[PDB]
Amino acid sequence: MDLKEFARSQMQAACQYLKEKNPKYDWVGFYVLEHGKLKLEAFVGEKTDHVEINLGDGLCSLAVLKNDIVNEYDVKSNPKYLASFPSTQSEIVVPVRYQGEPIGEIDIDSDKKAAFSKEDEAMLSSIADLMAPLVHEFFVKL
Amino acid sequence: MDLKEFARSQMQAACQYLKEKNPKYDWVGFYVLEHGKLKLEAFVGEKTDHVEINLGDGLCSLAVLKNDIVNEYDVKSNPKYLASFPSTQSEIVVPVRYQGEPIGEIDIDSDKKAAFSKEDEAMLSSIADLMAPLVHEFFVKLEHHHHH
Ligand SMILES: C[S@@](=O)CC[C@H](N)C(=O)O
Repeated sequence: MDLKEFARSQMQAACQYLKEKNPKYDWVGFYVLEHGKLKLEAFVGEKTDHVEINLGDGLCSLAVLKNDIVNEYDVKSNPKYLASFPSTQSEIVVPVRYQGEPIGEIDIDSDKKAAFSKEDEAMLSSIADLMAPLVHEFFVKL
Repeated sequence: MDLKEFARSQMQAACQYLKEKNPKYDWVGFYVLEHGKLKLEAFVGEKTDHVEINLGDGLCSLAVLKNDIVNEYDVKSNPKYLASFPSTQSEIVVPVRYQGEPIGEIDIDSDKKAAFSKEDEAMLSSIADLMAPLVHEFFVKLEHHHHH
């Protein structure tokens, strides 16, 4: 076995759990920072064209640059960003940290408007902390 | 908790990976310290009778009491310990630590003798460390009236 593949299977199980337990969560994935770029390493839902994201691009980049939650309750009334899927109406990006710094993120899309409450935020923050040591196996610094 | 149930599914997925990816690993479980006793919170394999374990003489206790890996190469030929399964010939218990202190463990049985090498030990220590926050969601400190 391998610690990277072990971490992948945990991150995959977490995506699966979050999707199955929350009716409104339509797509769930973990992006990790590798050589300055965000790379998708685990997900559940339909396939995304955006497997690698250069920074500056979107809610995904923004969560890492501000080092905080970005919760967009109406993706489609926000003329400064496009989701990856046409059905998506809200999206939340939660940072995963190592020694206080973002190394990755959990990214979730809902087909419903304003899907993510402040209670979702607190829970997802808690999950990000709990998964951090796992997600870190994928981090490759600049 | 929603988080406890999330943690339990992570631990469960970890036991499944451990058992599927390692041919000698026949039973995998996470025991967690809850009010000063070990409680099995996730496992893959055959049912065990040892769901709650008082701090005692077994390998499961030893890892927590010594705070170190306990690796029995030959269970049947150790007349001081009994396994949970008659097929077991080797067993390793790896402490799960949170802030330097043991809060639980990973217990693995093999039907083969001397199943657990130094490589296994080191990989399982790493695994235990990566899983610790999650196992910690089940951790509960023993608190008696006289403590405060
Ligand atoms: C795969 S999709 O959830 C990633 C792109 C993200 N919507 C963004 O706004 O950055």
